[PDB]
Amino acid sequence: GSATLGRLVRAWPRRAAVVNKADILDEWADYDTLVPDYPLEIVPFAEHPLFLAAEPHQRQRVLTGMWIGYNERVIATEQLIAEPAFDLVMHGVFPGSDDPLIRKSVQQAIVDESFHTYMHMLAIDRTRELRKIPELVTYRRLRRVLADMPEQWERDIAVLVWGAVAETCINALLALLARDATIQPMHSLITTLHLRDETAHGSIVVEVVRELYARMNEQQRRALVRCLPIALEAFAEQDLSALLLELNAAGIRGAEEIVGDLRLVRDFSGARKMVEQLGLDDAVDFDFPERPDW
Amino acid sequence: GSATLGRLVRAWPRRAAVVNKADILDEWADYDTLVPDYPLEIVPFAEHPLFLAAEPHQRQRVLTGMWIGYNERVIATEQLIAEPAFDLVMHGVFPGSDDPLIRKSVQQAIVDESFHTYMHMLAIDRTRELRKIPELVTYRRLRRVLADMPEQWERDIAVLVWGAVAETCINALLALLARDATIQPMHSLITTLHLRDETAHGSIVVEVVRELYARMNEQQRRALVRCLPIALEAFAEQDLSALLLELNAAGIRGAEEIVGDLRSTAGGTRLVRDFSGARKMVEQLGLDDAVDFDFPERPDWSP
Repeated sequence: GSATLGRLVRAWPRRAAVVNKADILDEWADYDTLVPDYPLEIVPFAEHPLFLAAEPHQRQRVLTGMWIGYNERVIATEQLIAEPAFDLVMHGVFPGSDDPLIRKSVQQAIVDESFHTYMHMLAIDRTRELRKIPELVTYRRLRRVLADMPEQWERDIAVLVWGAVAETCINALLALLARDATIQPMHSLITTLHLRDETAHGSIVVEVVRELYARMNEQQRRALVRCLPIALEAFAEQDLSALLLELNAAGIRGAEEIVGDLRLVRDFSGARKMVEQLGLDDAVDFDFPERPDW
Repeated sequence: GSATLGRLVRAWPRRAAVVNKADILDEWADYDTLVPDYPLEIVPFAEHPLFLAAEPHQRQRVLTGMWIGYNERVIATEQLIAEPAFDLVMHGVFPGSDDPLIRKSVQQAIVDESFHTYMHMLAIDRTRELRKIPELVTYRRLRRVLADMPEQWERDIAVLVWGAVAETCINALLALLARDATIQPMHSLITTLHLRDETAHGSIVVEVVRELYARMNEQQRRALVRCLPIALEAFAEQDLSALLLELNAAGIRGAEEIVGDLRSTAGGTRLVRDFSGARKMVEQLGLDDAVDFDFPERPDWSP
């Protein structure tokens, strides 16, 4: 059995956010309204003259809004992309998925994603309380690939690939929020805890997908190589529709102009590994972006 | 919001099996092969002449297969029935289900179910390795009901009710294996942890279903009322097809004759699910008299 999987399975009790910070709720103890919810320098339009010309409380509303919006996207991703890929691995629908080490490592990740959703949901609800307060462009794609596949087995591949990519391509905001010493300490803790788990999830996915693919027959093998670039591009795309809603919700005049001038890349390093591990360096038409410093 | 739910949600970090025994894998460290996987005391047909006429290793094969089959059904019930009901609540498909407290309680329970599936899966795999080793009837009944409902809103109700019955009506094997000192210590530990979690889940389901039912439109209310007896009877039904297969695997002659009513141990201990919690749920809904179901007597072993 995979020695990486083995190591990650034995290490899970010491590493996992769920085991070690289940009492995340408590972190809103000695609360300070005086710290912002989101870092200014990570906001795409932070420097726009129509933004900077908004009133202090308007800007602060936008930052709060985007902290919230980020948690909503995280939850959507786990529930709609990531978990379902893990679930399919656990339903035993792919050859080679009965292996006990795959079952252990993947089900631990399922526990992790459930707790991630809890952490982020708590963060939304606590923020909305203390601050007195749109479909993902990755899920919409997915729903449209599936709608044109008449056989279950092919939908299985698409779900699997979409989840694998989601789990190996780290959101810049996750790593940026984790290390930010200027925002609410519980915002950077939640994101740090999530990043710690997500690191192991990337290694896990690379192993599992390597094993399933080796054991996929041909309709499943060629299905997968087709799907990957469609999935990777979907996580590469940029829709600023969410930015527009946050701007309008804060009543920022010229919201459309700001977004218009706009017209944070994921760390595709894990998906690159996964491609090399599957031996597909030359077979997938995608231009892997330069690795970030985070 | 509900005081009871407030306290369950604050208790979850102290109480949850996932936080108490994440290192459950390590529990197989000084495994003793001589110690049985399942308690003979608890086997409905333990004293059948044909079960006694078998050889001792054949009876041990049956005991191990019964432990495995138990874990397999737990996993199926969680994956196919309990989680999908919790998942619907978290998707906001019911009026009033966007309550932060409801959301907190149900997402905590979802973390729990995911860990329960982990432990039971671990038990199967470790057992199958160390011993060198069909459709749930309740899910079959569910599928039939759903296949004949035209509208999503009504299938949502049905999924919700079936999930609530599963989570309020404690499996007898869960409670009896939990307290059993004669079997592998990891087996009684896993079921003790799951039992601790499940007791809280029953209380949570009662609060949540009451808050949801209160907010449902009239046809949703009517749908839930129709569904309850269907679910209660599905779960009051034990299937013997699995047992039958174990006996045959062990090579025991006259399997069909051996497996009788599975509703009692030979000593008289009740093996039907503890319907206590679903009775409380029906009361909280004000439905004691609108639901046509004869609840069995509460068993001594009830949580």
